[PDB]
Amino acid sequence: MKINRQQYAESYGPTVGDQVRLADTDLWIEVEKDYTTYGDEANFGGGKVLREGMGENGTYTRTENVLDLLLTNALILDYTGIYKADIGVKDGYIVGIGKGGNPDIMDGVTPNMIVGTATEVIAAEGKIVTAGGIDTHVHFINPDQVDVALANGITTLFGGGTGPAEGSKATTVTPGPWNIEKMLKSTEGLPINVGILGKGHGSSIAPIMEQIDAGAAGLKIHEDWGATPASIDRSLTVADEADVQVAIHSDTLNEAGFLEDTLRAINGRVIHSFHVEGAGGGHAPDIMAMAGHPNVLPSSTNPTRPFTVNTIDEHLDMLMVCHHLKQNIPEDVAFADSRIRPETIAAEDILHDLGIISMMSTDALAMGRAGEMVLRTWQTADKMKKQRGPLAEEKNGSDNFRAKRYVSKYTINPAIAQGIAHEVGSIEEGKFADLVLWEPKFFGVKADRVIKGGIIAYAQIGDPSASIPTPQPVMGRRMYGTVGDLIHDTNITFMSKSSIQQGVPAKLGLKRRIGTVKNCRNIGKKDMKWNDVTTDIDINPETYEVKVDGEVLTCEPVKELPMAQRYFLF
Amino acid sequence: MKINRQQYAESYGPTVGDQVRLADTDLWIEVEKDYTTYGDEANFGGGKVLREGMGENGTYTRTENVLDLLLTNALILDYTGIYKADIGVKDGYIVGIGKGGNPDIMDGVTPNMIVGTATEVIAAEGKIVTAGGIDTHVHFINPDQVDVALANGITTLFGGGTGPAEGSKATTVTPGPWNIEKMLKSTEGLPINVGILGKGHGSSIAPIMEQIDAGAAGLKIHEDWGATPASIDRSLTVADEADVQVAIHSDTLNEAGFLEDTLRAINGRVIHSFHVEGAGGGHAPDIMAMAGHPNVLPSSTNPTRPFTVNTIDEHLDMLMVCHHLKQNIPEDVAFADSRIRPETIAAEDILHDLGIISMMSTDALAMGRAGEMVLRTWQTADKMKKQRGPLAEEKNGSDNFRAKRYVSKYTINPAIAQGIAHEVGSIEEGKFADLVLWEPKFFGVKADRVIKGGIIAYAQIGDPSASIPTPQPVMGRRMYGTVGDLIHDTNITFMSKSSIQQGVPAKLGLKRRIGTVKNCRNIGKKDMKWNDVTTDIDINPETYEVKVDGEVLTCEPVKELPMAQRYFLF
Amino acid sequence: MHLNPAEKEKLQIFLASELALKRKARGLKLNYPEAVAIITSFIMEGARDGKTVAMLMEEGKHVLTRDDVMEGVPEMIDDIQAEATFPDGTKLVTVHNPIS
Amino acid sequence: MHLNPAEKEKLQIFLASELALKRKARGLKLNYPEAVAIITSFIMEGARDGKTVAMLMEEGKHVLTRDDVMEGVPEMIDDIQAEATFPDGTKLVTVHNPIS
Amino acid sequence: MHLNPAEKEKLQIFLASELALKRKARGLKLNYPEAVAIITSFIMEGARDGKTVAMLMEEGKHVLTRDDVMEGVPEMIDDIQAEATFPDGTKLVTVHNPIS
Amino acid sequence: NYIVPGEYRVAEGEIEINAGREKTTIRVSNTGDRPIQVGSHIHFVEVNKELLFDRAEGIGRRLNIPSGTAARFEPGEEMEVELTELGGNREVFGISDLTNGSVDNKELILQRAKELGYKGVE
Ligand SMILES: [Ag+]
Ligand SMILES: [Ag+]
Ligand SMILES: [Ag+]
Ligand SMILES: [Ag+]
Ligand code: NI
Ligand code: NI
Ligand code: NI
Ligand code: NI
Ligand SMILES: [O]
Ligand SMILES: [O]
Repeated sequence: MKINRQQYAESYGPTVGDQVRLADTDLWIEVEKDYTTYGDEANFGGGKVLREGMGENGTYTRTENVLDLLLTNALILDYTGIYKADIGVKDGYIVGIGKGGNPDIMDGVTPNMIVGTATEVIAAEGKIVTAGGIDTHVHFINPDQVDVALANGITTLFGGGTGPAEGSKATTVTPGPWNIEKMLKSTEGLPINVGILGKGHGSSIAPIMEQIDAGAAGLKIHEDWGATPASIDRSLTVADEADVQVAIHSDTLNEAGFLEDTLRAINGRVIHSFHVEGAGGGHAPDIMAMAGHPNVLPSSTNPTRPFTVNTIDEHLDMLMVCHHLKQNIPEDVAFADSRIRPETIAAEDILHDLGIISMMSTDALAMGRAGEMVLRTWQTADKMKKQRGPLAEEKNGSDNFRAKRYVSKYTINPAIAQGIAHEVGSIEEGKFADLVLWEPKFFGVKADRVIKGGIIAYAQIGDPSASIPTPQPVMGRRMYGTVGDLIHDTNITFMSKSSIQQGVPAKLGLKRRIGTVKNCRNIGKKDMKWNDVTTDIDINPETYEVKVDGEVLTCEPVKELPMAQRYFLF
Repeated sequence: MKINRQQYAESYGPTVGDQVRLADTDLWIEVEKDYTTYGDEANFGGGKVLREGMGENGTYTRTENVLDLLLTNALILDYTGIYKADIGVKDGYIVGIGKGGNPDIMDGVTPNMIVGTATEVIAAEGKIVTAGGIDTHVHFINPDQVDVALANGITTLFGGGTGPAEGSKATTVTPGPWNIEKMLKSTEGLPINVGILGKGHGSSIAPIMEQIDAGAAGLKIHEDWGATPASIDRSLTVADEADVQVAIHSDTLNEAGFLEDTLRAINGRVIHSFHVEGAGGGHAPDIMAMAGHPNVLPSSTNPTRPFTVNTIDEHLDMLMVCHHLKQNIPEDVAFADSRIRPETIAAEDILHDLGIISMMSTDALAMGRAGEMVLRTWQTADKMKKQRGPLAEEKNGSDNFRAKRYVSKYTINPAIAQGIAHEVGSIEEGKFADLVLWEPKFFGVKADRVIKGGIIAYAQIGDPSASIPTPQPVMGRRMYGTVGDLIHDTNITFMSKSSIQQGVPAKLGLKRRIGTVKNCRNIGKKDMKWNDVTTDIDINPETYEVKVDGEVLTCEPVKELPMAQRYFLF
Repeated sequence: MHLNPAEKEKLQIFLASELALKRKARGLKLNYPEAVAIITSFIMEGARDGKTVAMLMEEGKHVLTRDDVMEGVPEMIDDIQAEATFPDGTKLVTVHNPIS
Repeated sequence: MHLNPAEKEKLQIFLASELALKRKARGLKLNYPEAVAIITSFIMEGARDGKTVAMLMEEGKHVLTRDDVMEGVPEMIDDIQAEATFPDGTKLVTVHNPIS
Repeated sequence: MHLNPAEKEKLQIFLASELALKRKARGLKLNYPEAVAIITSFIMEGARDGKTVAMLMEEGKHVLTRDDVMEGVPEMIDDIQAEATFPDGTKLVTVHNPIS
Repeated sequence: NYIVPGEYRVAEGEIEINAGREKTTIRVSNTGDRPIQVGSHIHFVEVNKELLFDRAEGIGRRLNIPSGTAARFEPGEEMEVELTELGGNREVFGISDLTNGSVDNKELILQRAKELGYKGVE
């Protein structure tokens, strides 16, 4: 018996060689392999295969290799590959990627992926499944930002803030032991993973270090607090001892140094360069040269992503509003023109495509959009396909190489940079079961279901009063993962080793899973999956032209993007 | 001094012999007796009777027979009677049904119903008061379902689910120890009583039983997991040892047996037959014959309730959507026509009226409406009055006999079946103070106030910014019973004896009241209040005609229902 | 009014439909959510008018045509489901492939 | 805009009133919540116009008549209450027995 | 529809704008929130129409004039900001001193 | 190049199910007055008693149909179906309690089938 490949893909999702369009982009992903045994595919429902004595084992207790949860027939899109597999979850972690069911009667069953009495089923046939997004440039300004992030497939927020205080509205900073303690206790109520950054500013060690001991997962150096050689040097000294990451927003004004003075203060130590293109902040005009150095893990914020006809007009005005610039103070006008630059924003698209910028991030509510890191990553890949063509590395007419390079920017690479990739950032065995299901038609635009530690936290679903859940209105809603005490077991507060050793979770009564920040100081650019390129980036101080290998990087702004007016009510 | 009976009923609510119309139905309830002493009626307000030295006692401490709460002048509608009484509450339980006030000066005061310094007053004069609804067919798919239930007078949800996972979207199942633990901790946040069902599937005892030990209150056998002779037999073996109830959705497809093969596997043990008519699921076409057996506690789900002109067209399409049926696969068409049957849906109205189906339930978000169990119960009683006339048992031109038979279907009978009627399911002394006040004009449509453990949890009330609470907009809102830690003291997590003995509440940090499931294995059809009829139900395999006492049960679908377009904005 | 949760939510659909109809009246090709809102509100207003489920299953396929909506939108909408109070109580209407 | 909780909620009444007025314009007898929404929005729009409490107590009894609404609806509505910002601040209007 | 949080919130602006436009049509001078709603909805409907950020920065200064609004309202509104989906994705429009 | 958001471009060719397993055709009759639909992965010998077929030929086997589909038998219907071999450990537990072990114990399965009145034990 044979099934033609159209009926096969309609029943079980696609298989080896089948391609899938990402939303309404020109980007195609190809199934690279499939863990199934054709005919023994797992599926759940009336008269289906996962039933007692059949594809569901009726013998084994939960401990005897039985799953808490099986996602059937997932099309996985991850830095590790684009492929078809069942995903098994147990104790809130991914324990098996392979072939689920019952070894009683089925060939090819991964030994620890038994569907048993204890197994819940999520049908992923026809869905794309990715890791949860890791947003490492978050301002905690407004709690309503969390659902915005969940709705576009973000599962981890790293940054800082105490709410809509000016310090927090400008900088990813929860300053000092008390604010860090208050925001750790706030975090108990936020249905997403969180890590908090302290203020990376001081000329003595103790005022900085006491933030790491209080529970900070990292530091932020921001020009608004003084991105001086001293604040840079002390923060990195603290980070090398504490094994946490430092994010930098450099001295845009060149007040105490040019870019080379900042790099000298860094002195070859590991650092996360935020909004490396520089519209979001940094050494005017040449900050983006950071992205060529091997000790720099470079990230973009999302409003420059990608370069469009409205980008420059929007940004000149955004900066005027954000900075209270006056169009009748020539210094304010010179400043804006020195900072919002089509030459660098245009080059930023191509650096992303070449794997020279490793990461995306939002800059949520400070200078960036909480729900558009995933959205604008795929808009950039699609624009670069249109302008630059398939990358040389591609084969079979698929965009798998570009898709792995771009999915890495908001999954694995921010996890590696932050020191949290042992827990999150990819669909691999042994990592926390933070999983996003997407309908291909909505891929990168609106997540179907967001799974946090093996329970659904967020879903597009309809009328709660209805016979079935699909009637209108279908909207994003918090699910049982977010209710009562289950919000503690489904989410991770990431903390420094020292705060963990010093008992800060028990001191503060934190009930959330505690994640350990580690292995941040021993990495560089080369550890950025698919995005590992070091090069001499030249930025002309007169023209702002960007050169790599003595070649000018430029492209056109586009009039139209996919994943926009087809999808959005506003 | 005498008051005419129109002014009396306007001031104090109705008294012996007075009748009240239920909403806009043709159904009339008659006050059977009144516990008051005419002239010593309790009431609260400016210059009223419950004042210090008068109807409120000024001497007694709370412990000395003083109430936490008095509902004055309630018209109670319960399986125990339709009558007028004050209802006294203390420590979250109903301690007295009788006559409240101050024995200093009043005749007829029930000794433990003293209004004292510690007493709150709820004015129930002119209201109907019922027990909270017990919905024993709940899918936990979307937390927004809870307010939907509260708004139509449901106070207890029994069923299963982990949120919008396919296993949970089809079956009332929280599978295995981990999912049951995660949903017990979720339940901490749900302002309604809850009991969780495990997966009633396996061919060994241990994989099933470990669900009861983890905290499940019962099991669900569902054809989607394999409603095989083995899964039925093992689940009932587990339930007889653990003293919990089993719900069944039988093998619609007759794959491993016909109805007689399922009854043989049950082997005379007690079982809850879900959606016994069979549109919701079961042995095609004759599942409804379950409702004649003395070991079967039979329930309807609500979308077949009652039989209307749109019912069949709605259901053929609901089933096609729900099952992904294709109108170009004849097997899909034969299946649908074998399952959606006017003959059984029509008979289902009359079985309800004859007391042969004992219970209503929703099937919330799987194949049924979370907020319409109470609504559709009264729509059925009203339709049957119109088509069948007053039941013989009636007297005085009232529908009291039918009203007791129908209120029993969503109050006491599901409580008895689940093993929780010691705590909930009726307005009787010693039970938890889960009480629903209704304006007669809204009776069965929209609850006025829902009381959970003696504190209001849900209320139709207006503008929070207003001088008084009655200005628009009046809508359903969560009240102080649902806020902070009071959500723990006002609600019950129902659990198996073994999980209670094994310390699962302390293991998981549950702060909710713990209710014990018990006395489920020693009951049958005869324990169903007002709905205790056993008979030989014949379902013709060719015509689907239903016979009881060799008489064809048929009725017409109606074009119009009460409790519909007069009330609902959509 | 005594608004229940569903009455509160479904008000939103009517509003989205009004917004979408305004956008069509100034000559825009409608997008995915606009189109879904229009057909959804149509069904619920039909139930309020006392039409049958069978009528709205037919009518729903003719509210919008591919020339009313952007490229790909007909193919993104497999069906549109809504529950509304008919004269005989709440019923579910599904319109299959509403736009060709 | 600086919307406070009540401004957010009362927007809903205006919307329900618009929905109800549309339903009356296509010749439907209005139901309980429709009727309450219409008269409520009338009062709040009256306060915005600068009418007095006494005017709206009078006018409110003539917005809808029993022939505008279904059987029993006049008798289900004992009164309709609303608070709105008059030129002299927030005041409460109660319309007693608005529909005979 | 797949409404995200922002789609849900921004529906409210359109509704407030409809309410405000009705109030202007019966000859009322508009207040602070009415004026902000009108200009805000104008921007978001402009983005849906495919206008550029630069166009809406110009047009936004001519939607309302001081004779449309009460005393002091022009001076209470320093600017009006809104984000909407343009054909090239979400962008921020700020209209500076929209009413003189 | 009309864009259907999320569309498949499936490769050329067909997917063979249950590749390399022995296939067997048997005649099966619904002797009952109610319909019987049988899924892809139920041990064929353990189906509804009132299905008449050579019960021995169901042992160690299931329907050779795509995963999660079914064969339908209307009241009185006789038709042919194709079976394929069970895989894995070739063990079956529960369902109708006819096997509870290796599918190799044909005598014991048929003895249990005959005693409980599974039609067609030869
Ligand atoms: Ag700024
Ligand atoms: Ag800024
Ligand atoms: Ag179904
Ligand atoms: Ag169903
Ligand atoms: Ni910055
Ligand atoms: Ni920032
Ligand atoms: Ni069922
Ligand atoms: Ni169900
Ligand atoms: O930033
Ligand atoms: O069900």
